[PDB]
Amino acid sequence: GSHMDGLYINNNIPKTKIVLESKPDKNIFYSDNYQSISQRIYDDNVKVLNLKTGKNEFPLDKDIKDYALYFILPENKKTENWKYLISSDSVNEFTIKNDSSIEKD
Amino acid sequence: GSHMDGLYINNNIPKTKIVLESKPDKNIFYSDNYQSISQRIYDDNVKVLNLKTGKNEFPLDKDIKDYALYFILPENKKTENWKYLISSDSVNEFTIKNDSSIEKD
Ligand SMILES: [Br-]
Ligand SMILES: [Br-]
Ligand SMILES: [Br-]
Ligand SMILES: [Br-]
Ligand SMILES: [Br-]
Ligand SMILES: [Br-]
Ligand SMILES: [Br-]
Ligand SMILES: [Br-]
Ligand SMILES: [Br-]
Ligand SMILES: [Br-]
Repeated sequence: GSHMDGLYINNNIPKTKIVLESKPDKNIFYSDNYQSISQRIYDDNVKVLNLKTGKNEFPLDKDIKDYALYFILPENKKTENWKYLISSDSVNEFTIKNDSSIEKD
Repeated sequence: GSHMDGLYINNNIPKTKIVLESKPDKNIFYSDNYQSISQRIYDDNVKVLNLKTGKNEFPLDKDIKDYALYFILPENKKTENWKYLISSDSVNEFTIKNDSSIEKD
């Protein structure tokens, strides 16, 4: 693809959300679950975003190198590969398939 | 003012957020606190939004009559008049003053 640095997500599953956290603490990231993240939602470096089905793009800040991206599938359901550390200096492309599995491309 | 139906918020306090919930249960609204709301953030009818300082507008859905609007001041601080039931069929105008008090106009 010809996308430039950024966050791009193709989504098949209605009602999915993402949580995006700038400057994550990596130790918290590795332990995090849906509940622990929810307790940070008021923090200035955290956003909760709806995904549309289809194509989505979300803005990253080039002055922030590192982000944590958490995929929140609906109905409190889990998939294996649901959390990622990503860079504003890379092209980050994801797909959520019909079976709720998540691929980073 | 000449605004049309909608949600309009003037904000003096950096890092304030709002939670907007379509079709609220009014009994939950009256008991809610910052923590109880955080536990609903993945629900399809809930959004957490950053406020900028200055003027803000957020979209309501005319097909949804009722919303709950919660103001989340930073540093886990409380102000008295922080939660509102609002209609998509009204002009809803709010100001967050420098002293963190909130006025509906
Ligand atoms: Br959203
Ligand atoms: Br769509
Ligand atoms: Br798609
Ligand atoms: Br799993
Ligand atoms: Br997966
Ligand atoms: Br936001
Ligand atoms: Br501003
Ligand atoms: Br203002
Ligand atoms: Br109070
Ligand atoms: Br107040």
